[PDB]
Amino acid sequence: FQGAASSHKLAEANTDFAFSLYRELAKSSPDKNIFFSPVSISSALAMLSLGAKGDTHTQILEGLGFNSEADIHQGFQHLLQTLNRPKGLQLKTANGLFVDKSLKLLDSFLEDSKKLYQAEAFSVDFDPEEAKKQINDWVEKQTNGKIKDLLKDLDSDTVLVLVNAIYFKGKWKKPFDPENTKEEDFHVDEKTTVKVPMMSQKGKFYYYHDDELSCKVLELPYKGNASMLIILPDEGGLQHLEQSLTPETLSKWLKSLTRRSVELYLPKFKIEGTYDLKEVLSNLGITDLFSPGADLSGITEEKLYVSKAVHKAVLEVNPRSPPEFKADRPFLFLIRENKTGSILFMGKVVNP
Repeated sequence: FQGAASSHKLAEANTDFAFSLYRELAKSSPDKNIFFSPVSISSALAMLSLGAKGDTHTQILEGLGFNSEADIHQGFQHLLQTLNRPKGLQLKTANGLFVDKSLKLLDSFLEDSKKLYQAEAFSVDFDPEEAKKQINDWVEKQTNGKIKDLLKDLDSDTVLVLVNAIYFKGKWKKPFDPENTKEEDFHVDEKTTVKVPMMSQKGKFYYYHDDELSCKVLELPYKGNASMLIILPDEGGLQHLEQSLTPETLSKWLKSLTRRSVELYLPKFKIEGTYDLKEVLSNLGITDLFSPGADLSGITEEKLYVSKAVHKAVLEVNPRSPPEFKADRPFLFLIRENKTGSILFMGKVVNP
C-alpha cells in the first residue's frame, strides 16, 4: 500500500539518475561534448510508466531510482509545476508521444500524461516521409524554432516514437562586459587548439578548490533562481574527476563553496547532445520498454513498445591575490534549480 513518494525521495532518485546517466554517456562517447537534461528524461520515463505494467513498469521505476511499488506521479507533477513556475527559467520543452493511429489509446493515459506531466500524445500514420516531417515540425514549434530537424531517419514498422527536446539560453545575474572579452586559446587536447571568445569578469562568486579531486568549482547564478555549477579539473585527470562525479561529491561541493573574489575566464560556447534513449537506458536496466513484448497495456490494449526514443538538448552561453578560474581546457558543469535542488542539465565542454 505504498503511498505517493515524497519530494525528498524524488530529489534523491532524480539526482542519482542524473549522475549515473552522465557516467554512462561519458563512457559511451569519450572525447565528445555532452549535454542533456536528466530531469526531462526522468519525467518522460515516469510519464511512460503511466501506461506500463509488469516487468516493463518495474524496470522503469527502479531504473529511475525508485521502489518498484512507488507512486511517483504526484511528486513529479508538483516538481514540474515548481520548475515551470513564472519566476523560474521558463524552460520551453518539446515533450511528445507519437503512436500508430490504428491503435486506440486509453483516455485515462491521455488525461494523466497531459495533466501530470504536460506531455502531449498524438495518433499519426507512420509512413517515413510524412511522419518524420510532422514530428520534426512539432518539435521545432515547441522549441520556438530553436531545435529543427530532430529526427533524421524513421523506420515504418514504427509504432511508437518518444520525443524529448529542449533548448536553453539563460541570463546571468551578473553579465559579462563585452569590452573584457578577448580571443584566447582553448586547449581541447595535447594536439588540438581552438580559438574562442574568452569572456572575463572579476567579482564575488561562490567558489571552492577541491584538493582531493584536483578541481575548481565555481557557481554562476542565472536570472530565474538557478545556477550553473562549473567544474574545472586541474591539468589532466578529467577522467578521474568524472569517476568521482557522484551525488555525494556534489553535496560536499555545495557545502564547501564560499563567497570569494575570483578572477573568472569563461569562453562563449554552444554545445548540444542527441541521444538514442534505447541504447543509453539499456545500460541502466531499462530494456523491456524498447523491445517487442513490452507491457504498455496502460497506453493501449494492442501490443506496443517504444520504437524510437530521442532526447536532444542545446545550450548557448553568450583583494588580496584572488583565485583564477580560467576555463581554457575541457570542463564539466551542472545546471541546478535553487528552490528544488533539481539537476536541470549536465554537460561537458570538450569542443567549444
